[PDB]
Amino acid sequence: VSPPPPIADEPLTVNTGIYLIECYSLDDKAETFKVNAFLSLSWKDRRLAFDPVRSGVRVKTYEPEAIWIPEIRFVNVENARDADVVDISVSPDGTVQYLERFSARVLSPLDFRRYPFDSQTLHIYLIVRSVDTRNIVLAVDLEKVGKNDDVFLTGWDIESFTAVVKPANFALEDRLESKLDYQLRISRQYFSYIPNIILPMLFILFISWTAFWSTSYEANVTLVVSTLIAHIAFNILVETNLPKTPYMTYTGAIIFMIYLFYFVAVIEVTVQHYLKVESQPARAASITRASRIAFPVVFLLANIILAFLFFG
Amino acid sequence: VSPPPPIADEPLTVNTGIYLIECYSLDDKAETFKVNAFLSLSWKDRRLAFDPVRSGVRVKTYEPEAIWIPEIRFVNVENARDADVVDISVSPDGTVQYLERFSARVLSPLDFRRYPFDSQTLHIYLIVRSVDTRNIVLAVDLEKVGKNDDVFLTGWDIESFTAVVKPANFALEDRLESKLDYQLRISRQYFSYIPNIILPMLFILFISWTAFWSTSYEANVTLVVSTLIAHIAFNILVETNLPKTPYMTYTGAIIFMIYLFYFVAVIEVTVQHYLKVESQPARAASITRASRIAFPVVFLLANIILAFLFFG
Amino acid sequence: VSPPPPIADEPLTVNTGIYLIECYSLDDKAETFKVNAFLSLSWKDRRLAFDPVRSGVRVKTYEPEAIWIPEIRFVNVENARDADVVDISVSPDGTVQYLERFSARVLSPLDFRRYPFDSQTLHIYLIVRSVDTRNIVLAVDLEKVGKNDDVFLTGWDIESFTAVVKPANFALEDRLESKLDYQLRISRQYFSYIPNIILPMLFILFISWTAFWSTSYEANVTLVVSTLIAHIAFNILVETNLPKTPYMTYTGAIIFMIYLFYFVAVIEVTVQHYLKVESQPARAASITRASRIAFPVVFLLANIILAFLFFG
Amino acid sequence: VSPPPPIADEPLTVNTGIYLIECYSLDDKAETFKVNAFLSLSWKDRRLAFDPVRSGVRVKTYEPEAIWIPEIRFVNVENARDADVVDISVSPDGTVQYLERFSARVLSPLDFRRYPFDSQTLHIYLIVRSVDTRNIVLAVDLEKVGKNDDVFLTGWDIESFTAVVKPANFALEDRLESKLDYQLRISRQYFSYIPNIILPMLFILFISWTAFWSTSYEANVTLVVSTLIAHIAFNILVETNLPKTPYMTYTGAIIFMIYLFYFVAVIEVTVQHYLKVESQPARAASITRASRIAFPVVFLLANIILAFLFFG
Amino acid sequence: VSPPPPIADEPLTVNTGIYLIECYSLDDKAETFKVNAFLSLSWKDRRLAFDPVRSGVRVKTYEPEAIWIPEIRFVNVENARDADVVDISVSPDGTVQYLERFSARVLSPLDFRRYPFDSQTLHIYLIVRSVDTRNIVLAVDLEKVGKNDDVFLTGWDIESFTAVVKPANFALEDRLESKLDYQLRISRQYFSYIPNIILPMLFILFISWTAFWSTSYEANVTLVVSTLIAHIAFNILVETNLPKTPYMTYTGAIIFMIYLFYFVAVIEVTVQHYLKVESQPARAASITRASRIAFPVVFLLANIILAFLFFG
Ligand SMILES: [Cl-]
Ligand SMILES: [Cl-]
Ligand SMILES: [Cl-]
Repeated sequence: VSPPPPIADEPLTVNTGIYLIECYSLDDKAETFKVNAFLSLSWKDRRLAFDPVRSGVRVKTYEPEAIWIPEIRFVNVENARDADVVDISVSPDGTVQYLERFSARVLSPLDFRRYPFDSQTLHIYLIVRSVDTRNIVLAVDLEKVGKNDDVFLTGWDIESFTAVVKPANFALEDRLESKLDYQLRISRQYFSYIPNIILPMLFILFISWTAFWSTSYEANVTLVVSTLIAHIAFNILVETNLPKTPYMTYTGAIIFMIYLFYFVAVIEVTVQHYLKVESQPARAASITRASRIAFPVVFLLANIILAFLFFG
Repeated sequence: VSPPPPIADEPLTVNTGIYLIECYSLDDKAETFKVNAFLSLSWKDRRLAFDPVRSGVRVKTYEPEAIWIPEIRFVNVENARDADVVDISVSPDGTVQYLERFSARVLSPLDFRRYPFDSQTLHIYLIVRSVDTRNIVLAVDLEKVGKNDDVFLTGWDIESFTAVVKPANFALEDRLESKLDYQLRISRQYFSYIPNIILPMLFILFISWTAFWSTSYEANVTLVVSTLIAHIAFNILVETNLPKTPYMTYTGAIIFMIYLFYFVAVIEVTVQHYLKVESQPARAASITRASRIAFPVVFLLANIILAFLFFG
Repeated sequence: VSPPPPIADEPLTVNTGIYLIECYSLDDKAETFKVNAFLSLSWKDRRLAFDPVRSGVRVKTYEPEAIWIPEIRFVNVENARDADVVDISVSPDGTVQYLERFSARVLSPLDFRRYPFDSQTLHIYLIVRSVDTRNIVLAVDLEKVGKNDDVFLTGWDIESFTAVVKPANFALEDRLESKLDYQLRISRQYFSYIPNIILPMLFILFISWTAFWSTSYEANVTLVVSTLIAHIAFNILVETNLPKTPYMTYTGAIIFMIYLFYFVAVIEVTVQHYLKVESQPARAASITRASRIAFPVVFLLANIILAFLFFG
Repeated sequence: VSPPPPIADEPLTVNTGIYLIECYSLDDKAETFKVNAFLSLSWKDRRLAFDPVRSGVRVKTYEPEAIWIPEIRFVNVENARDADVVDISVSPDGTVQYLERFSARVLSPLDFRRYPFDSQTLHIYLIVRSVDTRNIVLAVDLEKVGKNDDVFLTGWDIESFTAVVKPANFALEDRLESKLDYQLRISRQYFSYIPNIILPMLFILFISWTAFWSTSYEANVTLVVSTLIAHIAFNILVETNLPKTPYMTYTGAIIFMIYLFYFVAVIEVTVQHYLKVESQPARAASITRASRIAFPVVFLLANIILAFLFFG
Repeated sequence: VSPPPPIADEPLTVNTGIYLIECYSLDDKAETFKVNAFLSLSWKDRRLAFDPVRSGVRVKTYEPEAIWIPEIRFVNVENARDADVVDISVSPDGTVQYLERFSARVLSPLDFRRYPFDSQTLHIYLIVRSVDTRNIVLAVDLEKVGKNDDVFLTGWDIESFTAVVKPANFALEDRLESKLDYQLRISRQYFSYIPNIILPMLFILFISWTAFWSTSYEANVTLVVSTLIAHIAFNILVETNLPKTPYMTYTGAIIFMIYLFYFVAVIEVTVQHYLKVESQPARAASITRASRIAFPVVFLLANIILAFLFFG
């Protein structure tokens, strides 16, 4: 009904804590995920002190109405959280214990520079706005922060869930506010990507490379163009999931390199046929024999260079 | 309004029960399903005891307000359930009968190691938190647990719906809680998968294999590469439904094996043509006649080995 | 406020009636549909009688939440209906007149054994739970059941909308309930399926068959395999709309028959080429001449047999 | 409050009017579309003098819970509209003015015959609730009805916005005595559809038709069959724009005719090759020379006939 | 409570201000985006004037229902905003400071011409309800308006966020002529588009154009038609991210020109083969040498003309 008046000027410290229950629906395109957890609060209020001997009880229970509760809201959320108070208890000295279960959808950017083998950090921000009669700051209760063992994200491994102890005090709208930061660290499960994506593309490229052992123009044209169509289909399948980014990713570079290799192979086949028609088989044979070794070596060198550029 | 005081130290026992009406919308990728069922509660409150002879009634009817109802919550739900109270009846001795109907969306992990022929178990968890003056524990009333005869799931067969009698008692947030487990066991209907997926792939593979009785290079290239394109299309269609898993499944292994077989067939065709160009027809004929027998036997052996590995 | 007391022991009879307005969003995959209709009720309450000569000039109209209203619920609904009362009135003798409007999503199983030419029946259930002091049973008012001339589904033909007069009673949750059944009978409009699906498949099959008049191996391979690819694409397009069933459907049987025919055609072409290359042209010519007539007659006989099996 | 008392047996002529603001999200699969528009009811309330003092010439401003607002309902809506009152200004003379913004999802039939060149109409039905006072009849005020002239509905250009007074077609037990019908004429901008769809198919068809100037049977087969595959792929591409319509359409008829023409072209190629290999080159030359003129003329005549059939 | 009387004859000036917090969910079909921001208002009054003689420098926090607060509504929002009144403070001089956090989705038109390199402007319109007692003048406080500099609108980079004053220009207006316009300017990030789309199309087109250096009719036909199929597949890939735009676009014009070029190439190949068969190799060689130069130059000139036409 009214914030607790201070002694002279001291700030009011609120101890927080989040305990995860469920996290799910991590969207790569929209960069959002859904959470379901607890929220714990604690502060000091001398107006609610009591005598245990005379009252005969050691703990009091209050309804959320007719009692002062600080307004704490999240920053990076789509809407207000769906809250329902669980318990409120008061110690004889005046300490208030608060508990609540909520659910919300959080906004957090992602980095896809190493998309198949990347790790991400997810942030949840809590903020409290100071009242004009009292300054309020936040604190972290490390004993009440954690997660259940049944929590799971489909396709991700959860590593740690911590909080930054130092709040960030800044002045906004002619008022001072404090902000905490909870970080959830995850890594992507990349096992399924290898046999489903990587190896078939290598097989198709190797199949297309068999045009350097034949001298029939029509068969080479058929092989190369059909393998190109298959590559286009696989590119459609791959890009159906990865969103557009303003920077260069590993997978996009690999795909562009494959396209360039297909173009160069078509050029080589055309040159060989054109030379063969002119009754100059020696040059065509030399070019074909050179290309047979040239293509895989350059492919492996380029792959090594890209792997060092993006991961080293 | 206030929990019933204990006699000396006995905990409060609450008897539960869930009766299924409708279960539907099982999503494989999201690993969720929706429910619609009854919830029943019963406990003892001596403060509401009366004498049935004088009062003229054997059962008193109360509203949800002005009576203490324990807080029962589901653990693995995305949002708090939508429920409406049906009836509350009070026995003369003090036993309270409670009933409601709810609907909720449940999160449950799934196992896809035998995806076409797999069986799943779905879990529903009920929890209760102890108040500062009384401890509450849960119990199972076997006479009020069951499912309707009209319950159906699209694509699944429902086998049983039971509950583990023994609850789990543990401490969370400096309070004691009790949790129950309700298990729904289902198995997938795999009839539609055979003629829609399995047989056409075998037919396409045999059409690909038919190229060992020919000697024209262009025809062999056309057959093998076009069958590869058809296999790619079928693989994309299949993968559009099965989600990504951190382990290896049966279908993925089969698909990878088919890709490997196609690659080996392309290699064999190229080798035969190259040998025939160099004026060594006998070696090409021997290789072709050997491959004619080699391919199906190896395919059958690999299928048997995989079947034993995944199901035995 | 309270159920009317019985005279000696008789139950209470409530007569209902549903007037349809809109039915739409009939989904084959989810087996659900949305409805939009009115609802009318009536019952006898001797505690509300009055004398029209003196109590007032006439009878008037009132607002909701004014009189004891029986609570009726739908059984097969995903969520509780969204309603809004529109009118209510009382009779001089004591009987009460009630009305409202609702909208709900209904779950109902479907049968696809004759998918192109199938007819379905949709069920809607109303139930009432008896209170401990009075028994309530449901009745059908035939004069208030019907559908608007503006009721229409997209692609379906509505035939009738009746209600089974006889209710079904059973003891559920230690109480007696009465249930009513409303049946909506519809039929599918199959004309659009002929030129969109059926005829292109026949044209492609005939194009595949046209290869029995040529002796060039490469041309036959091209024709047959490319037509197979086209069939695969068309089949994917078709199957992207028909859900999986534990039984066999007409369309699936036809598609599997088409696949088998393609396999046999490939085998015949390979056999003809193999016989031709071994200096036995007469046998290949005889086989081709026989197949020219063999294929269409077998196709027609198989189609007739399937048509008799699935509709006889 | 209470509705105005009767004075001189004059019916309350509630003059309605809909001021469109936003029409958007036209969904065709369910015949649903949202509308964000204004409203204005201008009934006469002279008797309930709202401070007609001359010195109080200022227009009296009221809140929703200040005066009697008539209760009107929509018939073809999903759920109740979101009534957001803007302002209720009443002049001291007695004339009232009302303004609100509502959002609703409207069920209106959509006809997709003549799909590229269709002019659709949208219907909104209003009904007012009866009151204890004299009969309430809905009336149309031409100054109130209008639109913002800044509609963001892309793909359509709005012709006009009018209204027609009609009776109801429901259970008319001296109720539903006035149902207003509003009509929103719209037309589809068809210019982009020509380059987006029509011309590429004609180019593909002509590419197929180039085979009548060639003699190579393999080249003709490759041309026609690969052109058919391209046509199927382009149909797949087209299907993403059109809605799912279970009835005959001009575009579908065009597609079917294109399939038929492909079939006839394949037949002609086969006949030409058969005659040429049976050594009657004169007849083959005559047929292939006649086809060059026969095909385009028949195609154009069929197009003209179909256009006349489908456009009166 | 009522607005302060115009004793000083001063129309009430209410300085506004919006501070963006989160912007997300930009939609290209419904033309809708969601926002989270602060609504800061600062008007003046004569009542609630205090003196620091006794109370000192004391900020007086009042209740949302105790004092008068002006009513402000958005013009182009789907539903009303979700208000969370944060703080109300009154200065002894009479200045009243009001703050609120809201969430709402905004309707704003989009122009998708010059699609890969386009810019957009998002508009928010604020209006204030008028009262008879005194006028309300809306101003802009340049210190309150701003953004969080950490907005994660994916796919775009934000340029600026300012405001201006415009008249309402509404046909139903009475006294609202002080609307405000908040303009958010964004630009699409087009870097990934080049390697993802543009270069593969050029490679495919050049592979198609390699057919002017050959004389094999079958090889030329295979090259051109397979390249056309690949182009159709790549158009299918491109259509996934392209908005469904019912008017002309730069990308659409480019794609149409590509189709036209494919058609012309097919015609040229047919002409060359016809001349070679009719024994005019000089003319055939002249045409095939001219085409090698003609095609790229005409393509570049058409690209330049189209770019000038679409980009001023
Ligand atoms: Cl919040
Ligand atoms: Cl719950
Ligand atoms: Cl209900």
